Amino acid sequence: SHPDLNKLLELWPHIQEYQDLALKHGINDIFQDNGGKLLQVLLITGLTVLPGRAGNDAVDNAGQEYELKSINIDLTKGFSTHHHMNPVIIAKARQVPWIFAIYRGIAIEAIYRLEPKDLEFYYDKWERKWYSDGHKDINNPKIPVKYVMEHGTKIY
Amino acid sequence: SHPDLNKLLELWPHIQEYQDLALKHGINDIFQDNGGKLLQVLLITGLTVLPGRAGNDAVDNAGQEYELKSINIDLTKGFSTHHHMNPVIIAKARQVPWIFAIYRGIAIEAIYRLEPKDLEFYYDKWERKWYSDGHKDINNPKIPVKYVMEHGTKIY
DNA sequence: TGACCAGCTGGTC
DNA sequence: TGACCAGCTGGTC
Repeated sequence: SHPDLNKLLELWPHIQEYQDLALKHGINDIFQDNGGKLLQVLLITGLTVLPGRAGNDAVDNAGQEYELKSINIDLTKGFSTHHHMNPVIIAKARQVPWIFAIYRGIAIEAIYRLEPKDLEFYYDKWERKWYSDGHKDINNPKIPVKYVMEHGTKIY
Repeated sequence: SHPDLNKLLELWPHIQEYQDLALKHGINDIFQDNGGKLLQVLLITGLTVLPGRAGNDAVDNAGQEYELKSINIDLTKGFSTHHHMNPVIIAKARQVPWIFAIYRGIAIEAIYRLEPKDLEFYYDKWERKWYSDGHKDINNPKIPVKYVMEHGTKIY
């Protein structure tokens, strides 16, 4: 074993407390799919993830659905979307507003909200390309951070 | 904001410490790709991650490469592999041994090691199907936890 | 930019 | 079991 293991065990009970808090709010694993980050976004905005959901999508008090995305700006400048983008995937996205959280490693920096109308620009681009390519799935096209900051409404 | 934000605020400094420890050992984000669990496996085994690596791969003091996988036994009983399994991916996997970490939530239970010879049973099953099926990719075929326990060497 | 490449897993009958 | 059904992202130019 490595020497740092002693530090790990010392921090552990606190990490378990975090996992417990996450469980209390519908998140089963803080170590996958940005789980530990999703929790922070939910408590700041007041949104909720329901049991039986399909991924990182949430609802507010009035029942409105939202798609949540996170980026680490210390590494990249474009938000990931789907590793197999096509019209069926886009169809799931079209009607709901998106919530974009910006992170500096682990420190939350800002949160933006974009409406479907502010995103049609990209849906049209991807759809237009999918056809041209002979119906080839697009491997993870990106949405630029600058675009989000310029067209969206800052809520944090 | 939810009243529980206050508790998150209390736990935060400890969470940042854990991310700092992970960063020192080559892990950029503890909340994705099982990063926070991977750190634990590395500290127990003494393995290290290679800068500019491809996935959760590590090496020992002699330069031997390993493939590391993790599973949450409370939720599921089959280890994930690759979302688009094919002969190209199988070629990579064939040369190295695999380390399998078993977890009950975030509590580590055991770690087993399988050699290329021990996995060949599955490699042939997959490769045959790919050739038979008309060269179509297999969507995340699983390796049962029972198989790992019965053909593996317990390391922890 | 955008366009090309790549990684980590849970759930079901 | 096997064979399906799905999710979350980073990285280079």
